Amino acid sequence: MKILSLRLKNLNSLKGEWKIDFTREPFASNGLFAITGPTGAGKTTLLDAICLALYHETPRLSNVSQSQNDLMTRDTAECLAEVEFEVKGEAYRAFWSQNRARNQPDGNLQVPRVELARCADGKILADKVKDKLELTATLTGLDYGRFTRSMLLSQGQFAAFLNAKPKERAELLEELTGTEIYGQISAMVFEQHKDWGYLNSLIGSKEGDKFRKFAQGLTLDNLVHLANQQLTRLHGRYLLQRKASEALEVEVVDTWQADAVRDTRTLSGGESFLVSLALALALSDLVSHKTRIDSLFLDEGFGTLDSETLDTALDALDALNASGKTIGVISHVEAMKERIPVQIKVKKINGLGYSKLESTFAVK
Amino acid sequence: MKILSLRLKNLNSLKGEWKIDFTREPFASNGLFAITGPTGAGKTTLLDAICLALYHETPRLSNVSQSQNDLMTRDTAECLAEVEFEVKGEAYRAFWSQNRARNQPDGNLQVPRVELARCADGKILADKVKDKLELTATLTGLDYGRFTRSMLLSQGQFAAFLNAKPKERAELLEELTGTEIYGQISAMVFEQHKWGYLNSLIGSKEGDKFRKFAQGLTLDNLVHLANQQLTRLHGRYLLQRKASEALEVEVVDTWQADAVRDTRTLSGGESFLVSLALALALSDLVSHKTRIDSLFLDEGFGTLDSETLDTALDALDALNASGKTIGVISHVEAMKERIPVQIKVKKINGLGYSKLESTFAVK
Amino acid sequence: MRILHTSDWHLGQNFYSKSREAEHQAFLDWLLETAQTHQVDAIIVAGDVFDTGSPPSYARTLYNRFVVNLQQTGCHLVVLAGNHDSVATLNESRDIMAFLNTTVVASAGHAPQILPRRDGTPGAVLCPIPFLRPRDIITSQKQQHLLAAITDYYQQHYADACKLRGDQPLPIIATGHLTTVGASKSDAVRDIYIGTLDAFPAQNFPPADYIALGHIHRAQIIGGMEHVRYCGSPIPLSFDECGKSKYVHLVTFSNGKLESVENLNVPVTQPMAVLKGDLASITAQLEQWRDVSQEPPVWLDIEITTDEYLHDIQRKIQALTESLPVEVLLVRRSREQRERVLASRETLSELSVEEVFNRRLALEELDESQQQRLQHLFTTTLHTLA
Amino acid sequence: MRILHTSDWHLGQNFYSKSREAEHQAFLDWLLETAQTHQVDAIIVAGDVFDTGSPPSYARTLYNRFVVNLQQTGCHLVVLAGNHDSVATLNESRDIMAFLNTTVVASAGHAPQILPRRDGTPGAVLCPIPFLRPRDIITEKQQHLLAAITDYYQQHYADACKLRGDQPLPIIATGHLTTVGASKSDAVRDIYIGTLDAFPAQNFPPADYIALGHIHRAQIIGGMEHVRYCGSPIPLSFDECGKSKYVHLVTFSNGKLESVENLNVPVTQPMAVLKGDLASITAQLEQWRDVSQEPPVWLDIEITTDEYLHDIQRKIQALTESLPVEVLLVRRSREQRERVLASRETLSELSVEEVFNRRLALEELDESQQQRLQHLFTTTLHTLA
Ligand SMILES: Nc1ncnc2c1ncn2[C@@H]1O[C@H](COP(=O)(O)OP(=O)(O)OP(O)(O)=S)[C@@H](O)[C@H]1O
Ligand SMILES: Nc1ncnc2c1ncn2[C@@H]1O[C@H](COP(=O)(O)OP(=O)(O)OP(O)(O)=S)[C@@H](O)[C@H]1O
Ligand SMILES: [Mg+2]
Ligand SMILES: [Mg+2]
Ligand SMILES: [Mn+2]
Ligand SMILES: [Mn+2]
Ligand SMILES: [Mn+2]
Ligand SMILES: [Mn+2]
Repeated sequence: MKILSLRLKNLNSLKGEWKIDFTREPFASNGLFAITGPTGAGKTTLLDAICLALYHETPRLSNVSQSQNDLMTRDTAECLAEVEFEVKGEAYRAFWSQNRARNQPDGNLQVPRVELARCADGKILADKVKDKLELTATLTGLDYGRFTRSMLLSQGQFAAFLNAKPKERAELLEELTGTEIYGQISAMVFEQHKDWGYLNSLIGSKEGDKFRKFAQGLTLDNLVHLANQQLTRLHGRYLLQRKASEALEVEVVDTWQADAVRDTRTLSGGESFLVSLALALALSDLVSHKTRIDSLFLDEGFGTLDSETLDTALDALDALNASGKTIGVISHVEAMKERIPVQIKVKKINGLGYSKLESTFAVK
Repeated sequence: MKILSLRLKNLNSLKGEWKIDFTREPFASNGLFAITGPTGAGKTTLLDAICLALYHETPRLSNVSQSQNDLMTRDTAECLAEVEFEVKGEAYRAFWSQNRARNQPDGNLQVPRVELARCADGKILADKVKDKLELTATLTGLDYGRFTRSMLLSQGQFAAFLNAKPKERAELLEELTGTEIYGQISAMVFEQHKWGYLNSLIGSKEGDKFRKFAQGLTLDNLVHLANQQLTRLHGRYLLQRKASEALEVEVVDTWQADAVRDTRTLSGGESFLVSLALALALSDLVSHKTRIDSLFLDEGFGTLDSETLDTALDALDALNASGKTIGVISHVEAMKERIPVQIKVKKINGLGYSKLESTFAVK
Repeated sequence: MRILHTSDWHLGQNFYSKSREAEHQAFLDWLLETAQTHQVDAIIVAGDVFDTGSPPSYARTLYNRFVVNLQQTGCHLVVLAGNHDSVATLNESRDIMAFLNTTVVASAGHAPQILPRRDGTPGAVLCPIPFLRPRDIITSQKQQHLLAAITDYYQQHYADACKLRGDQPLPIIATGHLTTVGASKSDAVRDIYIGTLDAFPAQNFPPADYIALGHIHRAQIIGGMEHVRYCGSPIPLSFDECGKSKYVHLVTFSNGKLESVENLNVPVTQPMAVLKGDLASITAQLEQWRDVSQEPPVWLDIEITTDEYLHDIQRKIQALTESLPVEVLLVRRSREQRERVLASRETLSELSVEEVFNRRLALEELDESQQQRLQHLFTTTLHTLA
Repeated sequence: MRILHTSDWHLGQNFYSKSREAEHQAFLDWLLETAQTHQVDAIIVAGDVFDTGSPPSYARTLYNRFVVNLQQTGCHLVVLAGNHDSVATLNESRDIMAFLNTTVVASAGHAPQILPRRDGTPGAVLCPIPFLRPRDIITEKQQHLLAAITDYYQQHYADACKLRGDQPLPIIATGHLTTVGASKSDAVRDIYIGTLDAFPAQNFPPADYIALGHIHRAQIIGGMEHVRYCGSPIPLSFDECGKSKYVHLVTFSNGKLESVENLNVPVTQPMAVLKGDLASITAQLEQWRDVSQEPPVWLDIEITTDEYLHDIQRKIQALTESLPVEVLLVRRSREQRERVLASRETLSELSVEEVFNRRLALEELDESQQQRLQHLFTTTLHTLA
């Protein structure tokens, strides 16, 4: 699961039709890039295009139906988002368009049309919102809930994976590593016991659960090790630690006190942003057989950090520039525009109300 | 509903006997103050001390009980929060506590030993969590779900009043103006009609329709006040009441030929500015029933860039000539010189604890 | 001695996502060569140098480049702090600007100093008064309070300058940055002192030889007295400010008294227009630029007084403005419309239940029978329940 | 001619919510009077002047006051840019410092310039090399960037050698990078974290002096006496003693290097690190039981043993009531936290038996139980494989 390109048209204050491509020359080299602009320029629109083209939804507007399309640009006839994404060497593309009636800037909102092609053999795979949604959920493995948990941390909700409930975290770790055989092995021991006395008690093997919980705990321990490797540069005070409970759950260790452990819902706003950024960057660097999270986009949390903490965290952000992953950060802060070389700049056009990107990304 | 003082003890990372009083010298003069410190210093702790002492809760921590007292400071045997608040001319003093087992830094948590009294009498109004909760819900008028959208906007949730569902907004407008007699009038017309001209115009079933009209009028006054505030902060948007039976506001975009769109399509910084304007208009509202005097912001100023933050901060100086005790919280370095009256929070040497001032310790 | 007087530069201002760097660069070049030619000894910027408190990089580039090119002339720049300028940013670089014949006064309470003339002679004495905050002049503490505070501050500093003048008749030039009673106010002017003292009477000013003021972006004389004078911005900082009345004031003193106040105008480098009325009036005014070759396009805005806004108006204005060298900035509706939209406090705690009933009848188009039959049916039934 | 060479000031550094303003003010006063006394002709700061990219107000106050008090001497300050220093802030005030006998360089690509001595005679030339960004110089990867830095240095030494003509002018070079065999500390952030690990000393061009600094402890690279570090003039991260803080007064002779005098910087605020168990902590606290020192020395208690679980900070504060010391930290030690890795690639290729092996490792297995339970597991995989 990686993002190759992104094509949108009249999605928000971005009028016209634009296309960015992460396999072109500015993005393939560095990997880490930024999206920089003033307040209200159109920065979150380029992530809502991804969420719209994949899951028919954006984190602000919960539906874009026949009724209530609050997305499309004022006095325009139509909109379309279209993403290209690669999973396991297969380069699919998704599509989402909607027209008003008779090309009028005010009319009846018609029915959206969707594609979800394969684009290698050029075949189509869906034509309805149900078929497209279940095919992408079984194709990438990421539902919309898990997408906002892992691959896209939206604005104001960076703590979706750190402060999750245990069942959502369990579903995400179950999707990263396919652990059906760990339940399958721990299914037959319920009958091979019915020595198998001590083994079926140690390896809890009733319906294929406790062994699978052990596999999830091991994946979480590897993830927490990677997270502390990332976190020792960003904020050196805390450390993640998979706590001892029957439900898999992490908590933070405050090294500045004795070693006193406490849960993640007691951190600050800026500290919680740093811990959640560390956890997301660990989840990017983790490798597995089932699904892989290569692309990663995150909205602004950097305003919550003050000056020196922002300097430390942004100096520690350059370690990914020597990688092949496409981490795409988004903020407006004046420190970020010089610390990061490869940028997407969003400019408002003269206070008319619309906006535009840099001139390469125009579809012409 | 006005916060007079606030006294806390060992709450999150403060570890002391701190007490601030908003009727002393540096606060009664200006009104608008700020709480300034570095990252992780303890700024939101003073802000959830009041919601702990009033509603036994916190925007982060849902339950604070004998099970899982997650806030009380490490290597500490006790914690207490206590707020003084006035309403309709008279004062009250809410109180909350906790102890460990045997005054030891580890042990079993106990019963929180909560109380609520009235000042100038010493009369203990309540002693249990249920009786104190219903007593403050009928005393101040507003419970926790309205407190975290009218009087205190927590960190990251500044849009609790702008982006609310219509029933919560309806409950808050029902609490600001008592529309009980507005229901009695058009309940009578449901029976006095046997004429239907009145029972079509203000024609209700159980008095609700006339109350809907009174709510629409109160909200239209509130939206007028909000646009008066908003014309300085961000001049692009305006608020207006929707043409619908449910009380919903939405934004007129003055730049794009006054095109009208809803509030859940604004930006992050723009949504902060509109919600700040609306919350400031809610303080300048006046009624015969539970007016909102104090106001505490938490964050949002990081979402504004520099050339918007300066305009918003220059528009914030308009309340130094007021009696409202609006207090703001941020860490942004542009704010430490704009605002003269400040509460500074310091970290003591990187031990992990913190302390704020010398004039605020009780001893 | 000949000084120059200017104010309200607003460097690094954001004007509807347009940078004013070219106009400020041309004006600073022009001011350099003009102050060299007319043999000026001190330039006085009386406030609002930078637009924000954290200006961009190119604004600080402009201001540093201007100060470093000033050294070849031998002048002596004086920079004050308006109501936009951050205090600490100027107070850091105060001591390092003092080594470049440049005095920067931002806080309140500087001792009045003595300007040199271009040959080192002690020419004039000035009272550096920046925009006074309402906290560094007032005690712990309304309108008369702040007015008397500013008044005795001015009287105190003028007294100290009169004492420092001594036997030798030298002009004392008071400075300032505030608004007065005869003020042609505008839109770029953020309103200072919004809670108290919305104006300042001109007769409270002490009798100095010249009083160089700021904060009003149009050249104006305050209360008839010539020696008290705004100088205004050197470029249009809004749309209501006309592009011709953009003056710098060359002030020539003589023998301790004021002699000449010459208003020399700044040449335009970026014209801007305002277009009001109906749509056909907009077309008629757009017919002006129908043929002229104009290399920097004229940033005009559209105000539409009628109700033609609600259609696809930006389509129409854009399709009109294809062929012209224009580059329209914005298409807003009207200020004068939004002046009249305030025909509506009057909260419902004051407003009686019959008045809420009266606001209900006003939304209907009921006649005098229904305004008396339905009213009398209502107005008795209040007491029959309550 | 005489230069003073110092580096790595880190002005406005935040050191566990303590400001180092008094120590920097004392050091800058001392450097002014030393530059007056020892008849120096230039001062060179090789990078890391400011700690952050948006330093506080008092840091810029300190730096401006130092530059303006330098004007009453006839000296000449040269300021480089480290890995901490923001580029555009230094580039804004580039030419307004040139009117104060002060030159700053932040970007890459300045032409090497001559220096005057205190009587206007051209004394030496220098090729100013700041911290080169990995986006600035370039257009496997490690030898690519290594060769890029190498040919950059060769190019600028070639241009400086061409600029010197046939005149007695020594070449001084600058730098802010890490090299092979470097006493790295914890204040030192890591540069080129994906590409390089160090820089070979033989890749430097030959010159009369090569003034570097990134590492905050004074040392010599290899054996080349003309190539020296200077390190910070104050302690920065508790790993540095209060004796190795030197400023190198370098004097030249007729076009070649003559002497590098290591005059030391006096201490104003001392530090102290305390390791071991609590009784050895008390025994190390014994050495302050009587002495009256007016600036309290900042402690860093580090516990090595398993006394971490007890109420440490109350006990340590109750100890440190009487003696006039001041505590900044109580921690489990780094040497404890060095070996807490004890590991781990992934579970992707990792077999279910190795998952089962990690299950058994938490148990109390015997050689029966590692062969009765293990044989039951290894069969039941291949009853289903
Ligand atoms: N239908 C629409 N047509 C045109 N513009 C719209 C429409 N809906 C919203 N907008 C505006 O589009 C702008 C872009 O908002 P965003 O892209 O979310 O802001 P942003 O880029 O995230 O900047 P931040 O997050 O505040 S720093 C907002 O100012 C909206 O008011
Ligand atoms: N029971 C506790 N024991 C020790 N430390 C605690 C406890 N509860 C909270 N803290 C710490 O107290 C610190 C202060 O947290 P907050 O006050 O919520 O953050 P803050 O002041 O809002 O910082 P901001 O919002 O980023 S400016 C955090 O770093 C917490 O880890
Ligand atoms: Mg956004
Ligand atoms: Mg907070
Ligand atoms: Mn002005
Ligand atoms: Mn002004
Ligand atoms: Mn360094
Ligand atoms: Mn360095």
